[PDB]
Amino acid sequence: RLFPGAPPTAKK
Amino acid sequence: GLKAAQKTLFPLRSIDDVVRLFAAELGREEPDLVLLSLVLGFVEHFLAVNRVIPTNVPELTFQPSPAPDPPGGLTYFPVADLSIIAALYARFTAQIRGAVDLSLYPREGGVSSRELVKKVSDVIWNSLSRSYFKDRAHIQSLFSFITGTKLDSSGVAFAVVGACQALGLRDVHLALSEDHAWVVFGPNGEQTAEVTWHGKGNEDRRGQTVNAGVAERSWLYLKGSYMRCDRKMEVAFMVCAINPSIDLHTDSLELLQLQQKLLWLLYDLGHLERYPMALGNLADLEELEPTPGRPDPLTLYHKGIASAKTYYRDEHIYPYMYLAGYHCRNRNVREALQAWADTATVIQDYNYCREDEEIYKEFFEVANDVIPNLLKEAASLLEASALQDPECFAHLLRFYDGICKWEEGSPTPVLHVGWATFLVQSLGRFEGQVRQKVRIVSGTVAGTARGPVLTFQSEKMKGMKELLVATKINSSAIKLQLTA
Repeated sequence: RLFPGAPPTAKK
Repeated sequence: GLKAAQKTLFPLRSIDDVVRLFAAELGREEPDLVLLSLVLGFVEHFLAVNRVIPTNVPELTFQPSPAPDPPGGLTYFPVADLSIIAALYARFTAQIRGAVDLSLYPREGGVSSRELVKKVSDVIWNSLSRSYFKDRAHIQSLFSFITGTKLDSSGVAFAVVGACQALGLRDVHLALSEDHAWVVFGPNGEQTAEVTWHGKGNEDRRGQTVNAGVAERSWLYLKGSYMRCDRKMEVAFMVCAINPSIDLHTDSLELLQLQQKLLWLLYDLGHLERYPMALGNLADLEELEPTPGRPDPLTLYHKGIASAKTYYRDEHIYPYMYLAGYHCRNRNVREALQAWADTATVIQDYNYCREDEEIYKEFFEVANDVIPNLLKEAASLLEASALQDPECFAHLLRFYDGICKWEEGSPTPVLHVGWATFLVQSLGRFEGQVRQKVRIVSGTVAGTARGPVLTFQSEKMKGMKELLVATKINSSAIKLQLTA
């Protein structure tokens, strides 16, 4: 996830 | 060039040296976005991209310093000479002032024309490599733009704003939704323009206004509730755009500290106030390596959520996913399901469309993979609890409720048979005993005069509130109910 400040994907 | 007050802070030989430059610059009226990005891109470059230290450059040096923990060691830091940074600052400044003639454009009393804004847009646009994958790390900074000529989606819009600052324009600011970026300008800042592509396929929407996306109620433009940045928030963005990641599994310890310290710096000066994502970013950072004396991640996630409610009509989604993710990690089942339910509650007032792909995928992984793998896990602890709590089963329906309400009035269908199988399997994970202590009331008395309760907002979910709370789960009927 490259958008600055976006959270990690919840999955693996 | 650089003012002398900027120059004297060089050179930077450590992380702390960098934090100083950022405090100093944040105290100015016009923080130098170009200067700051170049420093960030320079330090990210030698700490994430090329960790191998050059041997025939008498200009570039590295600063030895005591190892962080027991492991090792000497950590080396890329010293940012003034001459290196000044040369990059200079080349960027040249490029822009060269390509545009402020004479052809009369600034109407501190007002930048729209033709001027498109122009600066093109200058950046036409300056970048035709030959690269736009989906990788370490192409966000102006260092990347000036050195390799590569910029990722959001980085272009930041470049366009830094370029306007280089031309002394001061009304052109960074507009920021949760998965897209563009530009705002005019008097009182109600003019907008696309300046970059978005998503996998490069559909250039540039030159266009943003009104269309606000109108379609798509999550990309946040129903007109996106962030309009000031200079100080644009610095926060940069700090978020820092990418500590060296490999898929490996991260730069100094790039994590740097982003952490820089975020605290910002927090204290009240600059994260209106930036929910920066708050959550900072929260995640604290969970990994908490600095002693500071608040808890959990505190911070809630500040983020608070910020979204206050300043953006509680119309954002990430501040919850930040929270949900946290609980999901510390195996806090109930708080996970709640926070995910809150997320869906925000989404229900949006329409789904082609370019909302980033968030669709997130609800899909949560619904189809992350919740099932998480229930299945607890199905195995009480067999040797939350699977025995109607609040969690209610949290869950509220979740599928928000998603059904999302789908409503949307061009493309959200649900399909693939979602159904895991709804069926998740319900089945709960006892009829438990599913029945939840009452789905419509609303007894509207207003006020002078187990747990759940009320649906979507037609689908209320159309079948009986099959959900039954004892045999009619797999076949519940599936037919999620389609129309």
